[PDB]
Amino acid sequence: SEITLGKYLFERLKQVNVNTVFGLPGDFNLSLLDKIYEVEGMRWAGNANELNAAYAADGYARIKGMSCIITTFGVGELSALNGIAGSYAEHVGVLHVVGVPSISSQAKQLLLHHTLGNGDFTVFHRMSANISETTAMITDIATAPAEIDRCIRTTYVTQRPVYLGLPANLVDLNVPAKLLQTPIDMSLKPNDAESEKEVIDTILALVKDAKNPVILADACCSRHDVKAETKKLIDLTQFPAFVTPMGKGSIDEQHPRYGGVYVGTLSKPEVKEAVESADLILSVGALLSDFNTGSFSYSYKTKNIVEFHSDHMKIRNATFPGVQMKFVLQKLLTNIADAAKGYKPVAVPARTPANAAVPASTPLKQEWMWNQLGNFLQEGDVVIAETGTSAFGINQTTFPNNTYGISQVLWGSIGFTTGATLGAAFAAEEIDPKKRVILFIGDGSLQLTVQEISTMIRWGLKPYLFVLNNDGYTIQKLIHGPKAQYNEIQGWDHLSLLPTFGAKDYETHRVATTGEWDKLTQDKSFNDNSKIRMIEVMLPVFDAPQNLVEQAKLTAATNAKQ
Amino acid sequence: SEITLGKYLFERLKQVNVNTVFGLPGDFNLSLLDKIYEVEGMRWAGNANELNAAYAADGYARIKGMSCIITTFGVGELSALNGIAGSYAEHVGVLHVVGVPSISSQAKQLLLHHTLGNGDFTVFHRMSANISETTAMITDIATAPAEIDRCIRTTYVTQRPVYLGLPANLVDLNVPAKLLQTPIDMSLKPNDAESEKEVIDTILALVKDAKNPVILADACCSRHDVKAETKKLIDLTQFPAFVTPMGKGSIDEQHPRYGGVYVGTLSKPEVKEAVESADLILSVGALTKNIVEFHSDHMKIRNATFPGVQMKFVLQKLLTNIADAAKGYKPVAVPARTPANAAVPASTPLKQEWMWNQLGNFLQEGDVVIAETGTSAFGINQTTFPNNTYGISQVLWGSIGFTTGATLGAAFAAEEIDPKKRVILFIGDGSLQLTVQEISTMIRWGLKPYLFVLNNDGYTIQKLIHGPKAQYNEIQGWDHLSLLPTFGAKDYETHRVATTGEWDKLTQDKSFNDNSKIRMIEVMLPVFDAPQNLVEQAKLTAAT
Ligand SMILES: Cc1ncc(C[n+]2csc(CCOP(=O)(O)OP(=O)(O)O)c2C)c(N)n1
Ligand SMILES: Cc1ncc(C[n+]2csc(CCOP(=O)(O)OP(=O)(O)O)c2C)c(N)n1
Ligand SMILES: [Mg+2]
Ligand SMILES: [Mg+2]
Repeated sequence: SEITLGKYLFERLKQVNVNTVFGLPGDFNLSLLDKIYEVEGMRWAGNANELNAAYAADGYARIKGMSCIITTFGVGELSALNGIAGSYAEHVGVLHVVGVPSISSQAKQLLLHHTLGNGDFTVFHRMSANISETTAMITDIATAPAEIDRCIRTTYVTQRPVYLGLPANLVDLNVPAKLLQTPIDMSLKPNDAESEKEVIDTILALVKDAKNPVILADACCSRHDVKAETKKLIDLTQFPAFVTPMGKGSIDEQHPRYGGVYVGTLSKPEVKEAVESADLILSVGALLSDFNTGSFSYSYKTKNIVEFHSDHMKIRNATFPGVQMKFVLQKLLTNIADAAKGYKPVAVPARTPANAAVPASTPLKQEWMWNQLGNFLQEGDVVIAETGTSAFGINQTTFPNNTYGISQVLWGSIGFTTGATLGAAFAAEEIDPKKRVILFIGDGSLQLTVQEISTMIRWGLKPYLFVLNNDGYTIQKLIHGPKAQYNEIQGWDHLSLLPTFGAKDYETHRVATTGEWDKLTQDKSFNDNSKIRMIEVMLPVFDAPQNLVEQAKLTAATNAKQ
Repeated sequence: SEITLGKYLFERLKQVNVNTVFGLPGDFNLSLLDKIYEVEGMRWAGNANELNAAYAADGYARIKGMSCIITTFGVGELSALNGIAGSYAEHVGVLHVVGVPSISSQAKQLLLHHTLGNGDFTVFHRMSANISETTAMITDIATAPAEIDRCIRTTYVTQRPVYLGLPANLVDLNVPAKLLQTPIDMSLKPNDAESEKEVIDTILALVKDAKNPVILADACCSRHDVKAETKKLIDLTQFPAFVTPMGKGSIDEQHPRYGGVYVGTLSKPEVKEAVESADLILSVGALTKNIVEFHSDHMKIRNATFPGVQMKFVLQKLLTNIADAAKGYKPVAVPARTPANAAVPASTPLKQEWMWNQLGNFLQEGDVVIAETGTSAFGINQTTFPNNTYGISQVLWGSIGFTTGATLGAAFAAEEIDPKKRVILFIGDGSLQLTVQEISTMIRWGLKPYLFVLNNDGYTIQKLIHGPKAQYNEIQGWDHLSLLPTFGAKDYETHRVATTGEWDKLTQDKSFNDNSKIRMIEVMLPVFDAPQNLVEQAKLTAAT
């Protein structure tokens, strides 16, 4: 009938489909961590640092729904903040639990370790409040379970980080276990009825009038999961459907009505024209960041833009604050086919043609590779692309249906992906051990977070780690300073990283030509996720996707502008 | 004549003896970084991540006097914060410059990369203000030079981090070059004369009356440049002189009146007794109730505080007179140095107690000795240093992984000061994992530290306290000696030592003692092995 507060936390996490917990142990969280071992089906990742753990919790949340990272007071929590901030910016539900000193220790304002030496125990909490949806610092066992519940609810429903400070003295206190028999209620507060009705009615009327509507899926389509509603929207309507870089994967790219990746002026010409000639745009989850949009270059010819958002709706210039798109989309699906009844299906832009056959010795180039990559991918894959040439190139790759893309286009923290790949791999394993996790990471980016490969090995996770060796920071060389020393890096022996971190079941490969690329990626053995692999991909220093070359110039200009 | 604001920054850093700049590039700081190459004597480290860069800036400042790290808006600065916080906590003067979006980008609230997507360009600055002595976010070219000068002065004189945000557009605007011909004032303002004189008088009188006085040197002894003064204090008075763990290195341990390391109940029995039995204590730079506290920004004598009265100047003037006041003192015996290790067979497996005692044999004057949080930080308290040894042990903040970066920053600083100075790191296997990539940057710059890695298969210091077999205290086992070539080292040595004979043979070797190349030494130790001082506090945490 009773359970410790620490175990209560993990039982609640299990109820919200969290089975792996990220972070590192320290002075104020050890008794809490003990409780993981008491909950069947819960495991502790054992991360190699707190920043990487936060990146990993983000990757896990994207795939599983939410995540939890646990750190220790001061030294642990502050190391995580860049990971937390990226989860805030990108709308990823990560619960950050911090083990803190006992309530009396704080009251005595002792000169404890891991403090600023001034007796202020609130400072780190105050720092994190800036990048959290909400926070809690537990002080009272009587309200503790409700507060844990509140934090978990908020993390899941808002898909933003939440900070939960747990004093070490409270984790071993028993609370009634019966509390766990009432689930945390994840349902959304229903919309204002009148506002929602007006929104739905006017969208149906615009649909009835439109001769060339299009659907554009963006980040919040995925992050505030309306992927199922959006797929139904595409099917019931037959409208051409496009995706943004940040939303890529949110809609199935083998659907007959999929039209390609829209990136404003940086789109493939046919895609730009197909989208911008629309007489109605159904925009699901827009997040109009510089890199997502070719520096704010959208040029819709219609004023008829319907923006669906998690917390509001916009129709043309009219804003409907608080009207949540989930309920709007669900209700629209009931009548939308009828509204679309006039519609004569418009051709979608054709897929990029396959690469022409070339001699096997042809040196690898980016444009060739991103086009060729679609041959290797399979349904169910998680495909992760690091900020750098990889993030820009992957926009050119055609995904199989049911591909989960991760590209951190807004926050853009290089090194994120090594951690995200660990998190995505734990989550993928839990869902279906057949699902592959495929990473494209730059040589520069890998250096910032390389040690998290260690944690992949420790758990026998089997991602494909494609490392793009172009001898330094190519994306930056295109922005400014093509030969500047700050854009160069120490040259690593990438293929020795796995054995250096103690891998015992692995493969390494190197590819530098089109023949080598095709032979490796077509090999049946290589296509089974039987073990962790690293593939070093040798590419020219200044070679980059064409869209990045232009993006770089636009970005340099924006920064130098007086 | 005119110079860019960016080049102005690096000219000033040069003038205040900051010659290596840490951090990583990003679009918002690239134009700034170009300016490094325009200033002879300035270099860019090219760090492998920002947290490590901040750790390195901390090591550099400890040895050189102050440091500078440059990061990019949002993603870079937030990565650095645990480093910055440790520097705030331990009073290390690190200037954190962040390249931020242009003034026009901020005004128009452009939804740019590295923002939270909400148009708020103030948030990261506000976060850093919590762990900074002062901040500046530059908005006006006209007052930008004065603000840079203010930030640099404050970093050095307060020995705390300072945050300077530089919009990308402003770094390329021109300022009057003549400004550089007037130095930044980097000196402490003189003390209030009457207050300072009261303090000096009172101290002498307490000295005269004390039967069992001691000197105790703590963190701010070395950080605020009073090592020289303290040394003279020991000589003139001949009082027993002790250091704290954070102060270790700030008193030369070969002095006849040096009595050891005061670590409370974890001190050598004689040491604990000798300090705790004092009737007067001359406490230098702290970080019976008859205590004189010397601090960088104030003095305290028993219950009386003297705000603003700075120790640097009190100590100088005291020395002019101090000899007379202590002649009634009859030199009491200081605790004896720990006996050398007895001879044992060369095959004797290594244990920490033996190792920290033996380590003194290897160390030489001028060495920088860095010890990581974990068994290493406890063990080094047991090692006797040669004269002129600089210790780094982050006892207050205690962030594992700190030392890999600190070692990089210390090695750059030590190179600039004297190429013959060696940098010696003792880091645990666990801690190395958090910051391992910074070895890459050591190799890039041909730096030659000695990297001793304590392989005891996991987090021993935690295992001793809680969960001796808990999975969270275990780590993935790395091949440590492969790290150097994995990071592209060409000129290096690797060694493994598991016995006393192997330890002696290596560390006594003439070629090994020459800092001619980067070296890694993997030290094989038992899982539950630790120094006696840590075993003791394990029993204190026990006995419940
Ligand atoms: C944490 C962090 N620090 C710095 C940056 C700035 N930055 C953007 S791209 C980049 C280099 C990426 O290099 P690489 O991974 O080699 O990709 P490439 O373009 O060469 O494929 C850097 C340092 C960043 N985005 N995040
Ligand atoms: C950034 C950070 N995370 C976690 C901790 C908690 N912590 C203190 S000691 C320690 C273990 C250190 O292990 P190791 O470096 O192997 O030293 P050993 O005691 O084994 O010699 C940990 C995880 C910390 N102090 N700082
Ligand atoms: Mg690269
Ligand atoms: Mg260890």
